[PDB]
Amino acid sequence: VKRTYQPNKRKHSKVHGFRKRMSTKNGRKVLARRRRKGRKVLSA
Amino acid sequence: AVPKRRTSKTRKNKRRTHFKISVPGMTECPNCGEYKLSHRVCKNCGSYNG
Amino acid sequence: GYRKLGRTSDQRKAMLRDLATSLIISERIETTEARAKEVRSVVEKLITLGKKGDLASRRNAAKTLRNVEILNEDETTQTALQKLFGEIAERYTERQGGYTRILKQGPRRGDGAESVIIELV
Amino acid sequence: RDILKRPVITEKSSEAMAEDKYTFDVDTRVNKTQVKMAVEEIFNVKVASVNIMNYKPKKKRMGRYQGYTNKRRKAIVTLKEGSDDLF
Amino acid sequence: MEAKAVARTIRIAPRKVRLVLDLIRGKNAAEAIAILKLTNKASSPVIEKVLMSALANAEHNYDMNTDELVVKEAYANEGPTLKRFRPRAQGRASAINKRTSHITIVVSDAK
RNA sequence: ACCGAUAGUGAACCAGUACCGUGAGGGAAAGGUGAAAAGCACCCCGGAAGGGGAGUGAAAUAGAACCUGAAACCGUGUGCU
RNA sequence: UGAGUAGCGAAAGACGGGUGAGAAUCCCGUCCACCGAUUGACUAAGGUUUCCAGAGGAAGGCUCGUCCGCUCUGGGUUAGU
Repeated sequence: VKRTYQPNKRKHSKVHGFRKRMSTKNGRKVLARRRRKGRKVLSA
Repeated sequence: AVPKRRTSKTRKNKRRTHFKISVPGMTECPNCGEYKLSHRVCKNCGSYNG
Repeated sequence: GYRKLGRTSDQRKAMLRDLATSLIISERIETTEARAKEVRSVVEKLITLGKKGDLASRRNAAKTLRNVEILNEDETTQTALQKLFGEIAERYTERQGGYTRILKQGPRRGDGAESVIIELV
Repeated sequence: RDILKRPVITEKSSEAMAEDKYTFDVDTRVNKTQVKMAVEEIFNVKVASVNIMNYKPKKKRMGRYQGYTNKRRKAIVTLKEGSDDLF
Repeated sequence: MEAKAVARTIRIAPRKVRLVLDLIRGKNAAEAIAILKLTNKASSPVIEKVLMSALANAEHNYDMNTDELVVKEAYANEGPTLKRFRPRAQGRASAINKRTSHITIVVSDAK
Protein backbone atom coordinates (compact mmCIF):
# COMPACT_ATOMS: atom_id res chain seq x y z
CA VAL A 1 0.00 0.00 0.00
CA LYS A 2 1.03 3.68 -0.01
CA ARG A 3 3.09 4.11 3.15
CA THR A 4 3.29 7.27 5.20
CA TYR A 5 6.77 8.59 4.41
CA GLN A 6 7.30 9.89 0.87
CA PRO A 7 10.73 11.53 0.84
CA ASN A 8 11.37 14.96 -0.62
CA LYS A 9 14.39 17.29 -0.52
CA ARG A 10 12.70 20.64 -1.03
CA LYS A 11 9.93 20.04 1.47
CA HIS A 12 12.29 18.72 4.13
CA SER A 13 14.30 21.92 4.27
CA LYS A 14 11.34 24.31 4.06
CA VAL A 15 9.73 22.85 7.20
CA HIS A 16 12.54 21.60 9.44
CA GLY A 17 15.45 23.60 8.03
CA PHE A 18 17.75 26.03 9.76
CA ARG A 19 16.44 29.15 8.03
CA LYS A 20 12.94 28.15 9.14
CA ARG A 21 13.72 27.78 12.83
CA MET A 22 15.57 31.10 13.02
CA SER A 23 12.47 32.97 11.85
CA THR A 24 10.09 32.50 14.79
CA LYS A 25 10.62 32.95 18.51
CA ASN A 26 9.68 29.36 19.36
CA GLY A 27 12.15 28.03 16.82
CA ARG A 28 15.27 29.71 18.16
CA LYS A 29 14.32 28.09 21.47
CA VAL A 30 14.46 24.65 19.85
CA LEU A 31 18.02 25.47 18.82
CA ALA A 32 18.76 26.58 22.37
CA ARG A 33 17.98 23.10 23.67
CA ARG A 34 19.62 20.94 21.01
CA ARG A 35 22.73 23.10 21.47
CA ARG A 36 22.65 22.90 25.26
CA LYS A 37 22.31 19.06 25.17
CA GLY A 38 25.29 18.90 22.81
CA ARG A 39 23.61 17.43 19.74
CA LYS A 40 25.82 16.72 16.73
CA VAL A 41 23.35 18.09 14.18
CA LEU A 42 21.18 21.09 14.92
CA SER A 43 18.59 21.21 12.17
CA ALA A 44 17.43 18.12 10.32
CA ALA B 1 -0.59 -27.10 20.64
CA VAL B 2 2.11 -26.10 23.11
CA PRO B 3 4.08 -28.24 25.58
CA LYS B 4 2.58 -28.36 29.05
CA ARG B 5 5.72 -29.42 30.93
CA ARG B 6 9.43 -29.10 30.34
CA THR B 7 11.37 -32.17 29.20
CA SER B 8 14.04 -33.58 31.48
CA LYS B 9 17.54 -34.65 30.54
CA THR B 10 16.47 -38.26 31.00
CA ARG B 11 13.45 -38.31 28.69
CA LYS B 12 15.40 -36.40 26.05
CA ASN B 13 18.25 -38.92 26.00
CA LYS B 14 15.95 -41.92 25.56
CA ARG B 15 14.34 -40.55 22.41
CA ARG B 16 17.73 -40.43 20.70
CA THR B 17 18.32 -44.13 21.34
CA HIS B 18 17.70 -44.62 17.63
CA PHE B 19 19.12 -41.40 16.14
CA LYS B 20 22.38 -42.73 14.73
CA ILE B 21 23.88 -43.35 11.31
CA SER B 22 25.07 -46.79 10.25
CA VAL B 23 28.36 -48.14 8.91
CA PRO B 24 28.83 -47.52 5.16
CA GLY B 25 29.62 -51.22 4.75
CA MET B 26 32.69 -51.23 2.53
CA THR B 27 35.17 -53.78 1.21
CA GLU B 28 38.75 -53.77 -0.01
CA CYS B 29 39.32 -53.61 -3.76
CA PRO B 30 41.43 -56.32 -5.41
CA ASN B 31 43.48 -53.80 -7.25
CA CYS B 32 43.69 -50.54 -5.39
CA GLY B 33 44.06 -52.37 -2.08
CA GLU B 34 42.09 -49.52 -0.55
CA TYR B 35 38.63 -49.63 0.97
CA LYS B 36 35.92 -48.90 -1.59
CA LEU B 37 32.15 -48.86 -1.66
CA SER B 38 30.46 -52.08 -2.75
CA HIS B 39 29.06 -52.13 -6.29
CA ARG B 40 30.80 -48.85 -7.13
CA VAL B 41 34.08 -47.96 -8.77
CA CYS B 42 37.34 -47.43 -6.95
CA LYS B 43 37.73 -43.68 -6.73
CA ASN B 44 41.47 -43.89 -6.26
CA CYS B 45 41.77 -45.47 -9.70
CA GLY B 46 38.66 -46.60 -11.54
CA SER B 47 38.53 -50.33 -12.11
CA TYR B 48 35.15 -52.02 -11.61
CA ASN B 49 36.30 -55.39 -12.95
CA GLY B 50 32.81 -56.88 -13.01
CA GLY C 1 4.42 -44.08 -17.97
CA TYR C 2 7.19 -45.93 -16.14
CA ARG C 3 8.27 -43.47 -13.44
CA LYS C 4 7.67 -39.75 -13.22
CA LEU C 5 11.16 -38.31 -12.56
CA GLY C 6 9.69 -35.41 -10.57
CA ARG C 7 8.63 -33.34 -13.58
CA THR C 8 5.38 -32.41 -15.28
CA SER C 9 4.33 -34.78 -18.06
CA ASP C 10 5.41 -32.30 -20.73
CA GLN C 11 8.81 -31.52 -19.22
CA ARG C 12 9.50 -35.20 -18.57
CA LYS C 13 9.17 -36.04 -22.26
CA ALA C 14 11.29 -33.02 -23.19
CA MET C 15 14.19 -34.32 -21.09
CA LEU C 16 14.20 -37.88 -22.41
CA ARG C 17 14.72 -36.25 -25.81
CA ASP C 18 17.74 -34.14 -24.96
CA LEU C 19 19.40 -36.76 -22.77
CA ALA C 20 18.97 -39.45 -25.43
CA THR C 21 20.57 -37.05 -27.93
CA SER C 22 23.76 -36.28 -26.01
CA LEU C 23 24.39 -39.98 -25.40
CA ILE C 24 24.37 -40.37 -29.23
CA ILE C 25 26.79 -37.50 -29.95
CA SER C 26 29.05 -38.11 -26.94
CA GLU C 27 28.76 -41.86 -26.18
CA ARG C 28 29.62 -41.46 -22.48
CA ILE C 29 27.72 -39.12 -20.19
CA GLU C 30 27.37 -38.76 -16.42
CA THR C 31 23.97 -38.27 -14.81
CA THR C 32 21.74 -39.24 -11.89
CA GLU C 33 20.75 -42.82 -11.07
CA ALA C 34 16.99 -42.59 -11.54
CA ARG C 35 17.31 -40.82 -14.88
CA ALA C 36 19.74 -43.47 -16.09
CA LYS C 37 17.20 -46.21 -15.51
CA GLU C 38 14.91 -44.23 -17.82
CA VAL C 39 17.19 -43.69 -20.78
CA ARG C 40 17.96 -47.41 -20.96
CA SER C 41 14.62 -47.76 -22.70
CA VAL C 42 14.54 -44.69 -24.97
CA VAL C 43 18.00 -44.95 -26.51
CA GLU C 44 17.98 -48.69 -27.13
CA LYS C 45 14.72 -48.22 -29.04
CA LEU C 46 16.32 -45.67 -31.36
CA ILE C 47 19.11 -48.11 -32.20
CA THR C 48 16.60 -50.80 -33.16
CA LEU C 49 15.10 -48.51 -35.81
CA GLY C 50 18.57 -47.45 -37.01
CA LYS C 51 19.20 -51.17 -37.71
CA LYS C 52 16.37 -51.15 -40.33
CA GLY C 53 17.09 -48.13 -42.57
CA ASP C 54 13.77 -47.72 -44.34
CA LEU C 55 12.25 -44.33 -45.06
CA ALA C 56 9.42 -44.99 -42.62
CA SER C 57 12.12 -45.80 -40.07
CA ARG C 58 14.02 -42.54 -40.44
CA ARG C 59 10.78 -40.59 -40.26
CA ASN C 60 10.14 -42.15 -36.88
CA ALA C 61 13.57 -41.51 -35.38
CA ALA C 62 13.40 -37.86 -36.42
CA LYS C 63 10.39 -37.46 -34.13
CA THR C 64 12.74 -37.84 -31.14
CA LEU C 65 16.23 -36.56 -31.94
CA ARG C 66 17.07 -32.87 -31.82
CA ASN C 67 18.81 -31.03 -34.65
CA VAL C 68 22.39 -30.67 -33.48
CA GLU C 69 25.47 -30.36 -35.64
CA ILE C 70 28.49 -32.50 -34.98
CA LEU C 71 31.54 -30.52 -36.11
CA ASN C 72 34.28 -32.56 -34.45
CA GLU C 73 34.50 -34.75 -37.52
CA ASP C 74 37.90 -33.92 -38.92
CA GLU C 75 36.46 -31.63 -41.56
CA THR C 76 32.77 -32.00 -42.42
CA THR C 77 29.76 -31.51 -40.18
CA GLN C 78 27.36 -34.45 -39.88
CA THR C 79 23.83 -34.14 -38.50
CA ALA C 80 22.93 -36.30 -35.54
CA LEU C 81 20.38 -38.27 -37.50
CA GLN C 82 22.96 -39.14 -40.12
CA LYS C 83 25.23 -40.48 -37.31
CA LEU C 84 22.55 -42.85 -35.89
CA PHE C 85 22.00 -44.54 -39.24
CA GLY C 86 25.41 -44.25 -40.88
CA GLU C 87 27.77 -45.14 -38.01
CA ILE C 88 26.24 -46.28 -34.66
CA ALA C 89 23.93 -48.81 -36.41
CA GLU C 90 26.86 -50.44 -38.31
CA ARG C 91 28.82 -51.01 -35.05
CA TYR C 92 25.92 -52.89 -33.33
CA THR C 93 24.42 -55.11 -36.13
CA GLU C 94 25.51 -58.57 -34.76
CA ARG C 95 24.26 -57.84 -31.18
CA GLN C 96 20.57 -58.43 -30.17
CA GLY C 97 19.56 -56.00 -27.38
CA GLY C 98 21.64 -54.56 -24.60
CA TYR C 99 23.50 -51.70 -26.26
CA THR C 100 24.18 -49.76 -23.05
CA ARG C 101 26.08 -50.22 -19.79
CA ILE C 102 25.59 -48.46 -16.43
CA LEU C 103 28.29 -48.06 -13.76
CA LYS C 104 27.67 -46.48 -10.36
CA GLN C 105 29.98 -43.79 -8.97
CA GLY C 106 28.79 -42.94 -5.47
CA PRO C 107 27.19 -40.01 -3.64
CA ARG C 108 27.83 -36.48 -4.85
CA ARG C 109 28.39 -33.39 -2.75
CA GLY C 110 25.79 -30.70 -2.20
CA ASP C 111 22.96 -33.13 -2.87
CA GLY C 112 23.75 -36.65 -1.74
CA ALA C 113 22.39 -37.68 -5.13
CA GLU C 114 23.77 -40.86 -6.66
CA SER C 115 25.98 -40.39 -9.70
CA VAL C 116 26.27 -42.92 -12.52
CA ILE C 117 28.13 -43.21 -15.82
CA ILE C 118 26.13 -44.60 -18.73
CA GLU C 119 27.99 -45.52 -21.90
CA LEU C 120 27.09 -47.02 -25.26
CA VAL C 121 28.57 -50.49 -25.53
CA ARG D 1 49.36 32.86 -9.50
CA ASP D 2 49.64 29.31 -8.16
CA ILE D 3 46.08 28.01 -8.33
CA LEU D 4 47.24 24.54 -9.44
CA LYS D 5 48.16 21.90 -6.87
CA ARG D 6 49.41 18.71 -8.51
CA PRO D 7 49.26 17.01 -11.92
CA VAL D 8 47.28 13.85 -12.53
CA ILE D 9 49.27 10.95 -13.92
CA THR D 10 47.02 7.95 -14.43
CA GLU D 11 45.53 5.71 -17.09
CA LYS D 12 43.46 7.72 -19.60
CA SER D 13 45.62 10.70 -18.70
CA SER D 14 48.71 8.95 -20.00
CA GLU D 15 48.20 8.32 -23.72
CA ALA D 16 44.84 9.21 -25.27
CA MET D 17 45.38 12.45 -23.41
CA ALA D 18 49.14 12.37 -23.83
CA GLU D 19 48.78 14.55 -26.90
CA ASP D 20 47.80 18.15 -26.05
CA LYS D 21 45.55 17.30 -23.11
CA TYR D 22 47.03 17.72 -19.66
CA THR D 23 45.14 17.01 -16.44
CA PHE D 24 45.65 19.31 -13.47
CA ASP D 25 44.10 19.32 -10.00
CA VAL D 26 43.12 22.84 -8.98
CA ASP D 27 41.60 24.84 -6.12
CA THR D 28 37.93 24.24 -5.38
CA ARG D 29 36.82 27.88 -5.66
CA VAL D 30 38.18 29.01 -9.03
CA ASN D 31 36.47 29.32 -12.39
CA LYS D 32 37.87 28.11 -15.71
CA THR D 33 38.89 31.57 -16.91
CA GLN D 34 41.43 31.79 -14.09
CA VAL D 35 43.03 28.47 -15.05
CA LYS D 36 43.43 29.72 -18.62
CA MET D 37 45.64 32.49 -17.22
CA ALA D 38 47.64 30.66 -14.55
CA VAL D 39 48.71 27.95 -17.00
CA GLU D 40 49.97 30.49 -19.52
CA GLU D 41 51.98 32.47 -16.98
CA ILE D 42 53.56 29.44 -15.31
CA PHE D 43 54.50 27.57 -18.50
CA ASN D 44 54.46 30.15 -21.35
CA VAL D 45 52.15 28.28 -23.73
CA LYS D 46 48.95 28.95 -25.70
CA VAL D 47 45.79 27.33 -24.33
CA ALA D 48 42.91 26.32 -26.59
CA SER D 49 40.22 25.33 -24.10
CA VAL D 50 39.66 24.32 -20.48
CA ASN D 51 37.09 21.89 -19.09
CA ILE D 52 36.26 21.37 -15.41
CA MET D 53 34.39 18.87 -13.25
CA ASN D 54 33.77 18.39 -9.52
CA TYR D 55 33.89 15.23 -7.42
CA LYS D 56 32.00 14.37 -4.32
CA PRO D 57 33.58 13.10 -1.10
CA LYS D 58 33.73 9.33 -0.61
CA LYS D 59 33.43 7.12 2.45
CA LYS D 60 36.95 6.25 3.43
CA ARG D 61 37.85 3.62 6.00
CA MET D 62 35.16 1.10 6.85
CA GLY D 63 37.39 -0.34 9.55
CA ARG D 64 37.83 1.59 12.80
CA TYR D 65 36.57 5.18 12.52
CA GLN D 66 34.46 6.23 9.54
CA GLY D 67 35.02 9.36 7.48
CA TYR D 68 35.03 11.24 4.21
CA THR D 69 37.84 12.09 1.84
CA ASN D 70 38.21 15.54 0.34
CA LYS D 71 36.34 16.97 -2.60
CA ARG D 72 38.46 17.84 -5.60
CA ARG D 73 38.21 19.77 -8.85
CA LYS D 74 39.78 18.35 -12.00
CA ALA D 75 40.68 20.58 -14.96
CA ILE D 76 41.85 19.68 -18.47
CA VAL D 77 43.79 22.07 -20.72
CA THR D 78 44.22 21.63 -24.46
CA LEU D 79 47.24 23.25 -26.09
CA LYS D 80 46.94 24.79 -29.54
CA GLU D 81 50.75 25.08 -29.62
CA GLY D 82 53.70 23.86 -27.60
CA SER D 83 53.98 20.98 -25.15
CA ASP D 84 55.78 20.11 -21.91
CA ASP D 85 53.25 20.81 -19.21
CA LEU D 86 54.56 18.00 -16.98
CA PHE D 87 57.62 15.76 -16.85
CA MET E 1 52.80 -41.93 24.69
CA GLU E 2 49.92 -40.24 22.86
CA ALA E 3 49.79 -37.45 20.28
CA LYS E 4 46.82 -35.10 20.12
CA ALA E 5 45.35 -32.65 17.64
CA VAL E 6 42.72 -29.93 17.92
CA ALA E 7 40.65 -27.87 15.50
CA ARG E 8 39.34 -24.83 17.35
CA THR E 9 36.24 -22.94 16.19
CA ILE E 10 34.96 -25.05 13.34
CA ARG E 11 31.63 -23.75 12.10
CA ILE E 12 29.61 -26.98 12.03
CA ALA E 13 27.27 -27.25 15.01
CA PRO E 14 28.46 -29.55 17.80
CA ARG E 15 25.68 -32.13 17.83
CA LYS E 16 25.98 -32.65 14.09
CA VAL E 17 29.69 -33.43 14.48
CA ARG E 18 28.97 -35.93 17.24
CA LEU E 19 27.16 -38.29 14.87
CA VAL E 20 30.39 -39.03 13.01
CA LEU E 21 32.78 -39.15 15.96
CA ASP E 22 30.98 -42.25 17.21
CA LEU E 23 31.70 -44.33 14.11
CA ILE E 24 35.47 -43.93 14.50
CA ARG E 25 35.92 -43.94 18.28
CA GLY E 26 37.82 -47.18 18.91
CA LYS E 27 38.68 -48.13 15.33
CA ASN E 28 42.13 -48.37 13.74
CA ALA E 29 44.05 -45.67 11.88
CA ALA E 30 43.71 -46.98 8.32
CA GLU E 31 40.11 -48.03 8.94
CA ALA E 32 39.29 -44.58 10.35
CA ILE E 33 40.81 -42.78 7.36
CA ALA E 34 38.60 -44.83 5.04
CA ILE E 35 35.31 -44.37 6.90
CA LEU E 36 35.67 -40.58 6.83
CA LYS E 37 36.19 -40.81 3.06
CA LEU E 38 33.14 -42.93 2.14
CA THR E 39 30.54 -41.27 4.39
CA ASN E 40 28.00 -38.79 2.99
CA LYS E 41 27.90 -36.44 5.98
CA ALA E 42 29.19 -32.87 5.85
CA SER E 43 31.52 -32.99 8.85
CA SER E 44 33.72 -35.62 7.20
CA PRO E 45 36.06 -33.39 5.14
CA VAL E 46 36.89 -31.46 8.32
CA ILE E 47 37.19 -34.27 10.85
CA GLU E 48 39.46 -36.17 8.48
CA LYS E 49 42.00 -33.36 8.46
CA VAL E 50 42.13 -33.30 12.25
CA LEU E 51 42.94 -37.01 12.06
CA MET E 52 45.43 -36.84 9.19
CA SER E 53 47.35 -34.29 11.26
CA ALA E 54 47.31 -36.17 14.53
CA LEU E 55 49.34 -38.84 12.73
CA ALA E 56 51.87 -36.26 11.60
CA ASN E 57 52.64 -35.42 15.22
CA ALA E 58 52.68 -39.09 16.20
CA GLU E 59 55.73 -39.69 14.01
CA HIS E 60 57.60 -36.39 13.65
CA ASN E 61 57.66 -35.27 17.28
CA TYR E 62 57.68 -38.73 18.82
CA ASP E 63 58.71 -41.87 16.92
CA MET E 64 55.90 -44.34 16.26
CA ASN E 65 55.14 -46.26 13.07
CA THR E 66 51.69 -45.24 11.87
CA ASP E 67 50.33 -48.76 11.33
CA GLU E 68 49.58 -50.02 14.86
CA LEU E 69 47.75 -46.89 16.07
CA VAL E 70 44.25 -46.75 17.53
CA VAL E 71 41.89 -43.83 18.13
CA LYS E 72 41.57 -43.43 21.89
CA GLU E 73 39.89 -40.05 22.46
CA ALA E 74 37.50 -38.41 19.99
CA TYR E 75 35.09 -35.76 21.25
CA ALA E 76 33.54 -32.49 20.16
CA ASN E 77 33.09 -29.57 22.54
CA GLU E 78 31.22 -26.27 22.37
CA GLY E 79 32.37 -22.91 21.10
CA PRO E 80 31.26 -19.28 21.15
CA THR E 81 28.08 -18.76 19.14
CA LEU E 82 26.89 -15.97 16.86
CA LYS E 83 23.64 -14.06 17.28
CA ARG E 84 21.47 -13.42 14.22
CA PHE E 85 17.85 -12.51 13.48
CA ARG E 86 15.21 -13.36 10.87
CA PRO E 87 12.11 -11.16 10.56
CA ARG E 88 8.77 -12.96 10.79
CA ALA E 89 5.17 -12.08 10.01
CA GLN E 90 3.36 -9.02 11.37
CA GLY E 91 6.27 -6.96 12.59
CA ARG E 92 8.01 -9.49 14.83
CA ALA E 93 11.49 -11.00 14.86
CA SER E 94 13.12 -14.22 15.99
CA ALA E 95 16.69 -15.12 16.89
CA ILE E 96 19.11 -17.44 15.10
CA ASN E 97 22.16 -19.32 16.34
CA LYS E 98 25.31 -19.94 14.33
CA ARG E 99 26.92 -22.60 16.51
CA THR E 100 30.57 -23.61 16.66
CA SER E 101 32.59 -26.54 17.99
CA HIS E 102 36.06 -27.70 19.01
CA ILE E 103 37.14 -31.13 17.76
CA THR E 104 39.87 -33.23 19.36
CA ILE E 105 41.49 -36.57 18.49
CA VAL E 106 44.13 -38.53 20.43
CA VAL E 107 45.97 -41.48 18.85
CA SER E 108 48.04 -43.94 20.85
CA ASP E 109 50.08 -47.15 20.66
CA ALA E 110 48.38 -48.86 23.62
CA LYS E 111 51.35 -48.78 25.99
C1' A F 1 33.79 6.31 59.32
C1' C F 2 31.55 8.92 50.05
C1' C F 3 31.27 5.00 45.00
C1' G F 4 34.84 1.06 43.04
C1' A F 5 32.70 -0.84 36.41
C1' U F 6 24.55 -3.82 37.00
C1' A F 7 28.12 1.01 41.62
C1' G F 8 29.54 6.45 40.85
C1' U F 9 27.47 11.54 36.29
C1' G F 10 23.13 9.13 30.68
C1' A F 11 28.82 8.70 29.96
C1' A F 12 36.20 5.72 33.90
C1' C F 13 35.66 2.24 27.23
C1' C F 14 36.51 9.00 20.88
C1' A F 15 28.55 9.29 24.54
C1' G F 16 24.64 12.87 24.25
C1' U F 17 27.31 8.88 20.61
C1' A F 18 25.36 3.23 17.49
C1' C F 19 20.59 3.59 16.63
C1' C F 20 14.96 4.68 16.82
C1' G F 21 11.38 8.89 15.00
C1' U F 22 8.62 13.52 9.24
C1' G F 23 9.65 16.44 13.67
C1' A F 24 9.93 18.24 18.74
C1' G F 25 12.25 14.14 21.15
C1' G F 26 14.53 9.86 23.26
C1' G F 27 19.37 6.79 24.29
C1' A F 28 22.45 2.67 25.10
C1' A F 29 26.32 -1.00 25.57
C1' A F 30 32.07 -1.46 26.10
C1' G F 31 37.69 -1.28 31.91
C1' G F 32 42.53 -5.27 33.75
C1' U F 33 48.57 -9.72 29.25
C1' G F 34 53.71 -8.90 31.89
C1' A F 35 58.28 -5.82 36.19
C1' A F 36 59.84 -5.33 31.06
C1' A F 37 56.96 -6.74 24.26
C1' A F 38 61.21 -9.92 25.85
C1' G F 39 54.00 -10.21 21.10
C1' C F 40 56.32 -17.31 19.77
C1' A F 41 63.24 -17.18 14.80
C1' C F 42 63.24 -22.21 12.63
C1' C F 43 60.87 -27.46 11.87
C1' C F 44 56.34 -30.40 10.67
C1' C F 45 50.33 -31.51 8.98
C1' G F 46 46.91 -28.16 6.02
C1' G F 47 44.35 -24.15 0.37
C1' A F 48 44.11 -21.48 4.83
C1' A F 49 42.24 -20.93 9.76
C1' G F 50 43.93 -23.89 13.71
C1' G F 51 47.20 -27.08 15.90
C1' G F 52 51.93 -30.45 17.82
C1' G F 53 57.14 -29.41 19.04
C1' A F 54 61.46 -25.95 19.84
C1' G F 55 62.30 -21.15 22.13
C1' U F 56 61.08 -15.90 25.48
C1' G F 57 59.71 -15.50 30.61
C1' A F 58 59.42 -16.43 37.65
C1' A F 59 54.61 -18.54 35.20
C1' A F 60 51.76 -19.71 28.08
C1' U F 61 46.08 -24.13 31.76
C1' A F 62 49.89 -15.38 31.30
C1' G F 63 49.32 -16.10 23.52
C1' A F 64 46.12 -9.84 22.38
C1' A F 65 38.27 -13.77 22.26
C1' C F 66 44.97 -12.26 27.15
C1' C F 67 44.40 -11.60 36.03
C1' U F 68 41.12 -15.00 39.03
C1' G F 69 37.40 -17.91 36.36
C1' A F 70 31.60 -19.55 40.32
C1' A F 71 26.37 -21.73 38.68
C1' A F 72 22.86 -23.03 34.81
C1' C F 73 23.97 -25.94 30.51
C1' C F 74 26.91 -29.43 27.01
C1' G F 75 30.31 -33.72 26.77
C1' U F 76 34.22 -38.00 27.43
C1' G F 77 35.82 -42.28 30.57
C1' U F 78 34.42 -45.40 34.64
C1' G F 79 33.03 -48.42 40.58
C1' C F 80 27.78 -50.52 42.41
C1' U F 81 22.56 -50.99 39.93
C1' U G 1 13.16 -27.32 26.46
C1' G G 2 9.83 -27.69 22.19
C1' A G 3 13.92 -30.45 17.98
C1' G G 4 17.51 -32.09 14.29
C1' U G 5 11.26 -30.46 14.40
C1' A G 6 8.13 -26.24 11.03
C1' G G 7 10.13 -23.28 7.26
C1' C G 8 13.90 -22.28 3.19
C1' G G 9 9.24 -16.30 -0.06
C1' A G 10 4.60 -18.05 -7.08
C1' A G 11 8.16 -19.77 -12.48
C1' A G 12 12.14 -25.58 -16.85
C1' G G 13 16.21 -26.81 -17.30
C1' A G 14 19.85 -30.80 -19.67
C1' C G 15 24.80 -32.17 -21.26
C1' G G 16 29.88 -31.32 -22.84
C1' G G 17 34.61 -28.68 -22.01
C1' G G 18 37.45 -25.54 -18.52
C1' U G 19 39.09 -23.48 -13.59
C1' G G 20 40.06 -25.52 -8.63
C1' A G 21 42.35 -28.22 -2.12
C1' G G 22 37.15 -28.65 -3.09
C1' A G 23 31.56 -27.89 -8.30
C1' A G 24 23.49 -29.75 -8.86
C1' U G 25 25.06 -23.92 -7.96
C1' C G 26 31.22 -20.02 -10.99
C1' C G 27 33.04 -19.07 -16.58
C1' C G 28 32.55 -20.54 -22.13
C1' G G 29 29.70 -23.66 -26.00
C1' U G 30 25.43 -26.16 -28.22
C1' C G 31 20.12 -27.51 -27.63
C1' C G 32 15.47 -26.61 -24.93
C1' A G 33 11.78 -23.48 -22.32
C1' C G 34 9.44 -18.08 -20.56
C1' C G 35 7.95 -12.46 -21.43
C1' G G 36 7.06 -9.55 -25.84
C1' A G 37 1.09 -2.36 -24.58
C1' U G 38 6.59 -5.84 -22.01
C1' U G 39 10.36 -9.27 -17.47
C1' G G 40 12.47 -4.64 -23.93
C1' A G 41 14.53 0.56 -24.83
C1' C G 42 14.48 5.87 -22.52
C1' U G 43 13.68 9.58 -18.37
C1' A G 44 11.16 12.21 -13.09
C1' A G 45 11.28 11.95 -7.93
C1' G G 46 14.24 9.46 -4.59
C1' G G 47 18.99 6.75 -3.18
C1' U G 48 24.10 8.66 -2.70
C1' U G 49 29.57 5.52 -5.04
C1' U G 50 25.78 0.73 -5.12
C1' C G 51 29.47 1.98 -11.44
C1' C G 52 34.77 -0.40 -13.61
C1' A G 53 39.52 -3.46 -13.35
C1' G G 54 42.92 -6.83 -10.69
C1' A G 55 43.16 -9.50 -6.14
C1' G G 56 40.03 -12.12 -1.31
C1' G G 57 36.72 -16.09 1.06
C1' A G 58 36.34 -15.15 8.40
C1' A G 59 31.17 -12.46 8.58
C1' G G 60 26.63 -11.05 5.40
C1' G G 61 23.75 -14.35 0.78
C1' C G 62 17.62 -18.50 4.03
C1' U G 63 21.90 -24.40 1.02
C1' C G 64 27.10 -24.54 -1.52
C1' G G 65 30.29 -20.90 -3.78
C1' U G 66 36.59 -20.65 -6.83
C1' C G 67 31.11 -16.16 -7.44
C1' C G 68 28.58 -11.19 -5.93
C1' G G 69 24.92 -5.02 -5.14
C1' C G 70 29.84 -8.18 0.59
C1' U G 71 36.03 -7.23 1.76
C1' C G 72 41.08 -4.96 0.12
C1' U G 73 44.18 -1.83 -3.55
C1' G G 74 43.93 1.54 -7.58
C1' G G 75 40.16 4.01 -11.45
C1' G G 76 35.46 6.54 -13.50
C1' U G 77 31.34 11.69 -14.74
C1' U G 78 34.37 17.06 -19.38
C1' A G 79 28.80 21.79 -22.38
C1' G G 80 28.42 29.63 -25.63
C1' U G 81 23.36 25.80 -27.68
